[PDB]
Amino acid sequence: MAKWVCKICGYIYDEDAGDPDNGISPGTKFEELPDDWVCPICGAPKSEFEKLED
Repeated sequence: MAKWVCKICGYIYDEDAGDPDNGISPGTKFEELPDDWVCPICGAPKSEFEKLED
């Protein structure tokens, strides 16, 4: 699945891994994350992520 980078800190949201410690099971697409989900490292909102693809 896709990877998304936080433009603030460099954390990678990997859809294959999810974010289970913050309530997100593996295989959750970025677009399916709750509107209130934030970067687990720096707290950046979803707006600050960019998908890693051309």
